[PDB]
Amino acid sequence: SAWPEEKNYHQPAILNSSALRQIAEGTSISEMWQNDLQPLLIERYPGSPGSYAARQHIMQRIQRLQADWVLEIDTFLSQTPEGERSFSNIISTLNPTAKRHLVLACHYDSKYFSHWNNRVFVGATDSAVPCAMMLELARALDKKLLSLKTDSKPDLSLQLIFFDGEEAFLHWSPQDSLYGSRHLAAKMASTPHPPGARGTSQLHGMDLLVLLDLIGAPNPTFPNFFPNSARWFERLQAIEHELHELGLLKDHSLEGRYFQNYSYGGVIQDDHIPFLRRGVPVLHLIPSPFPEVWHTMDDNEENLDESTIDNLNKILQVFVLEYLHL
Ligand SMILES: Cn1cnnc1C1CCN(c2ncccc2-c2ccc(F)nc2)CC1
Ligand SMILES: [Co+2]
Repeated sequence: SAWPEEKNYHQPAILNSSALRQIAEGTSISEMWQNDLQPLLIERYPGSPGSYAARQHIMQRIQRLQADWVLEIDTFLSQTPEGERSFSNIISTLNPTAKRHLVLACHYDSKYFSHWNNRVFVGATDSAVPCAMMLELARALDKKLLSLKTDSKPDLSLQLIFFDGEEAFLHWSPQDSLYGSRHLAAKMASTPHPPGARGTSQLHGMDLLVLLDLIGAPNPTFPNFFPNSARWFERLQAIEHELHELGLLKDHSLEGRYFQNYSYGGVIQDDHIPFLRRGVPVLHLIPSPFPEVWHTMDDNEENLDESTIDNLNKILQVFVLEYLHL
């Protein structure tokens, strides 16, 4: 069976003008700010009070949606620099037994830092905002998504991952990093899918991994990293332009735009690595450069850009709708 190949040929359903208008009007940046983003701007390294609440906040937010979301906690112990630690990835699937899933993901953990001048690192852009935008997407699209509960469709739904312990504890290295991802990846790699199949694993299931990281500084530039996924990048470029055209953005210029058609110099380590090395198509939505306030106490809410997150919300939402033909 050649269904793992279905993703290679899969095409989008290009929304038309008024559709795009209606998506734009559908997402409230401020609803998100207050309810999605704000609660997560807390110290939330693994095992911390913040961790448990962060995790509880996310499931609270999803559980309140009507689309038949299936939540699931990948909790595991692993050795670390600071000694043994419990990690818990949050997965959220619509239609889990569907062969194919588009997958959005980020990291809910934050990096550890000593309380330099009674200040606390909350990792705004890194990646509380990614988390919020995902949860906003989940909301903004509830009605539309609820239809994926019902002959004439590809066997494809949506999945959200929120990886834990992405961040390094001490020195970033193969073994002090990507704790959450490394584990789930290996688990998926060996979990048969669909249940009772020969050969094909849950990783065959991931049509595409869309990984949001370090998002919320103004004027981010995303490079196109992956050739094997460069066509979806192009859709993102198109959608950005389209909405700009219809004037459905706020404070945006084509000269100062987000998705640039250039490649990237080095190779960026993130949650996608364990997936990508197993031949998942990845779409790495991480800005190059990173925000100024990267791994600083300045990575705070004072320093996010309201308009930038909102615009991206609009872009990412259209992308996903088109990807799912909704
Ligand atoms: C993806 N992400 C989110 N927050 N920080 C990151 C990256 C992870 C990969 N990075 C590294 N790559 C190679 C060697 C070291 C690092 C690194 C990671 C964390 C840190 F504090 N300092 C360096 C840069 C920061
Ligand atoms: Co970081």
